[PDB]
Amino acid sequence: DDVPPRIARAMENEEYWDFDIFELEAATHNRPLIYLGLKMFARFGICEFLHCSESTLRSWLQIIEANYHSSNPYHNSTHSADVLHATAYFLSKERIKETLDPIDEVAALIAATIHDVDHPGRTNSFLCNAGSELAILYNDTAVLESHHAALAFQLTTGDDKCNIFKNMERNDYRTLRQGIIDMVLATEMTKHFEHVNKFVNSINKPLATLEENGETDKNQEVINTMLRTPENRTLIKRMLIKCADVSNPCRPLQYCIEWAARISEEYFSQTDEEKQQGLPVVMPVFDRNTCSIPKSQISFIDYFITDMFDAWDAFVDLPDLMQHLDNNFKYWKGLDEM
Ligand SMILES: C[C@@H](c1cc(OCC(F)F)ccn1)n1cnc2c(N)nc(Cl)nc21
Ligand SMILES: [Mg+2]
Ligand SMILES: [Zn+2]
Repeated sequence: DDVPPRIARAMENEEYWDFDIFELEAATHNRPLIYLGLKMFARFGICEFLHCSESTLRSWLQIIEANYHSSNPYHNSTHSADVLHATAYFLSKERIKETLDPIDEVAALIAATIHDVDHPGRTNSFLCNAGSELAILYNDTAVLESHHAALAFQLTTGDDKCNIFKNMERNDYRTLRQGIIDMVLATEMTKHFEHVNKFVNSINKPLATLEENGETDKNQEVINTMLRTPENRTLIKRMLIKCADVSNPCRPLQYCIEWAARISEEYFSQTDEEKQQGLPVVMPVFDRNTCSIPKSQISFIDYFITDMFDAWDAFVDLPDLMQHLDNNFKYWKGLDEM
């Protein structure tokens, strides 16, 4: 409502995939998550669902955004706004709209918003090796992933001005809470192929068998019955949050390159401190004095992204992302020049 001009225009084409998140970031002065959050939450009707006022939502968006680190190149409020944008975009897709229910839409949007809150610009392994208080607290197991959700619920429920969950039913909140916790914990690296295997085997292969057999009215209910089961809806939520979290290789070229530099700069900054303090180098290839970012991005896309978005694309149909993925992959190849 009370929105300045440049920032209002910066959120013009926000249903579209080609959306300039950095123009929002620049216009908003490192506060894009509250501005993009209010519009997305209003579009998805989330406070109507949660029974909150706008004032509670504004206070909730500011306090969690405040706890994102400006110092971090990549892991800041603009990343989680970018992930919020990707999440909302996937929810808008026809497959996801008719598969998932209204409570999942709210879980995903909240989960995305908080998914890297108070990220220290460092990996879990670093925090275990460096002897961090979170590694002791979370027992070297999902250290950041547990911390993000835990802090996010510490900040939300601990103050009445921030508590967006206060006017809900107790049983509905527990269902929504478990949905958020599951999707925030689903973002960890170590369980990548665990979650991707499940998605191809549980959803795509059975769905391919159904389309292979035919496409009758009765067969359509069996496809709906299979996917809409609570077990498979969780599997889709995990694949959605994971794809949103690493959607930057599938962006318009200018955004892809910016995102690649930011995360590259983080990993170099960690590598400097690993060398400096006298720690074991968990990420040796990501050094500022030896890493080819164009080669690393090719390897990143090959090892994780391509198979993941292949499964996710088959399900949702994301031609623009795949068309952008191929274009960026060819650009990163093109920087050989000798
Ligand atoms: C956050 C970080 C990341 C993502 C990972 O993804 C593997 C799986 F989740 F897809 C694994 C480890 N770290 N990450 C996000 N975007 C990234 C990108 N373009 N390149 C790299 Cl080298 N790491 C990225
Ligand atoms: Mg994370
Ligand atoms: Zn993340």
